[PDB]
This record gives sequence, C-alpha cells and structure tokens, in this order.
Amino acid sequence: VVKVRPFDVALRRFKRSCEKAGILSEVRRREHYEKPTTVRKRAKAAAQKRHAKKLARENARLY
Amino acid sequence: RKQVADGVAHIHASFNNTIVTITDRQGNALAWATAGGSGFRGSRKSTPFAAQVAAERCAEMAKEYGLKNLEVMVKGPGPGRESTVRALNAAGFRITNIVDATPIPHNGCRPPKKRRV
Amino acid sequence: EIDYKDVATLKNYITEAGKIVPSRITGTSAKYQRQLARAIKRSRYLALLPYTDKH
Amino acid sequence: FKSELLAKFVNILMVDGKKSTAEKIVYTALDAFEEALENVRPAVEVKSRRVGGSTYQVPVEVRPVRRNALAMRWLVEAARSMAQRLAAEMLDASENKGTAVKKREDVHRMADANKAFAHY
Repeated sequence: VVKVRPFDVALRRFKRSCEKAGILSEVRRREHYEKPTTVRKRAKAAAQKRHAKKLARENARLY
Repeated sequence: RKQVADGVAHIHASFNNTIVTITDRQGNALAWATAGGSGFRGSRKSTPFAAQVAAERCAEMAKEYGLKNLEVMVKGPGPGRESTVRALNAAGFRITNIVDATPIPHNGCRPPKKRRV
Repeated sequence: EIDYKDVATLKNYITEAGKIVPSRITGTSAKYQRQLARAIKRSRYLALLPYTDKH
Repeated sequence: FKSELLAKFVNILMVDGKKSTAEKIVYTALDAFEEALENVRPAVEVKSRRVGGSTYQVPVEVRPVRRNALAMRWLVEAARSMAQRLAAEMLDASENKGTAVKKREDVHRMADANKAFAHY
C-alpha cells in the first residue's frame, strides 16, 4: 500500500512495499505444489552452501 | 452514464494476460480492457507494453464516466503490473493510492503439480 | 514479558502488512521470538492486531 | 561539393571499383540531397535475437551514422539512365514518396508492430 503523497516515486515506493511483503516471492512459491521432501532438500542445500561459503570465505593472497 | 470522479483501477496481471477494470469505489464496473483484446495475442499479450495499451484503452473509455482520481489495486505476478500504472498517470488520472491486492493463501489449497517440462 | 494485550509492543514486531518480523531482523532471542509469535497470534484472534493489511 | 556524406553516397553507388562512372552519375543527377536523405533516415529498426529458443524481431534505435548510411543505401537501391533514376528517387525523397521513403515507412511499421519486444 502506497499513498501517492509525484507518481514516479510512488510506484517505486509501491514496488518496494510489495518486495517487502514477499508478495511476488509468495505467488511463485504457490504456483505449483512443492513436494515436502523437495522443500527440505532445497533448504538443506541452502544452509549447506551458505556455510560452505562463509567457511572458505574466512579462508579467504591471489597475487 | 452516471458521472463519477473518484474511482478504482483493478489491474489483474496474470503471467499470460493482463486485465484492467476501472470501477467506482463501490466496485461496480465502468470500463475494462485486456492485453489480449487490445491487439496483442499469444506471446505479446504477456508483455508490459500490451498491458499498457489495455490500461490506455480502458483509461480513454473511463473518461466517458468523467473519472479523475483512481486508486490502483495491482493483483498478481504478471508483466503488466508497473506498466499499467504508468499508463494511468500518463493518461491524466490522478493516482491516490497504489494497493497490492494479490491473493495470498495462509496455507490453503494444494497448488497444481509441478511442470516436468 | 509479552502480553497478547500489549498491542503497542507487539506492533514493533509486526510489519506494515501485519506479518510477524523475523527474529533475525528484530534481534529477539529465540525464546522471546517464540513467545512474541504466540502473543501476536493471540492478539490477532482478539482483533487487537490484524492478520492481514487487507481484511 | 567537399562533403563526406556525398563521398559516402557515391561509394555506396560505386560498382566494381568504378568511382568515376559513379561520381559522374551522382554529380550529374545532383545538378538536377541533405533534405531527401533526412526524409529517409530511419530512427528505429527491428533486429533479431535467439531469445532463449525463438527468433523475435526486437526494435532498436539506429545510431545517427547508420541512419545516414541506411538512407543512402535505400535511395540507391530504390533508384537502381541512372542520373535519369537517381534524381527521380532523390526528389520523391523530398516529397515523401517512392521506395526509399517506403523503406523508412515499412521499417517503422515493422518496429511499431514489435514495440511489445522493445526492451526485453
């Protein structure tokens, strides 16, 4: 929700007011049924990648 | 025609088409226009620009009722979200409020199966 | 010490949409976050908070 | 005349190294441009992309140099005596008629029809 208080701002403010309610995110989640197993598999690989990043990104000479 | 000045634009941006239904504030329809009735078909319906035209076509049919101020209720994930709203500003209409009206179930019905395309 | 009646506090932990805010954002302790979420949800049932911005 | 666009025009008219034959033709029919060019110069053209797995005709700007060059090419190609065909075109080109002007039109037509692909 954005009360137009110029329009160009208001539509950008709108576009960021709906990012933040994860609206488009949510529609794309609920377009097709994610089977619960697949949901978890994604979530593990997410966590696993996130860690395996940070770990080696603390191990982060080059030249 | 009952002349109305304050109204509501309901943008329905599917991934396929985009519909624009300009109503009074009581949600009685006055005008409607659709990307896939405003010329474009198949691929090109699902573009911002087709939806823009829908909005334009609807706008210049909403002036019969003499509308001036609209609130924009943008409902869905489609390409014709932003473009329709621009096409209402750049068609005179003062936009008061830009609501998102996308239906979000609070876990509800099992969506259709995934496309093994 | 979270009450389903203390709307004012609870409102610091809901978004404009009405959504419960992550504990990551707010910085709440897991234990507190759990108790918020419970309170917020009791508030919502007493229509002291809203479930959704729409309604 | 001491103009690089004129140089271009003849070289775009020139065939098989024959600059003289060309130069004569253009110089003579000029005795009988900068306007008639500017009424053929196209601002917009369709290109084509492999979009993911199809071929879509996507509108793009013509940059000013290609603008003058595409015009010359279109004049000559329509135009193609020659001096009794190269003022013929390049006067109807100041009177928004012919085939070099039809190009500017039928190009813009194609782009107008493909605005739905403009920026995507």
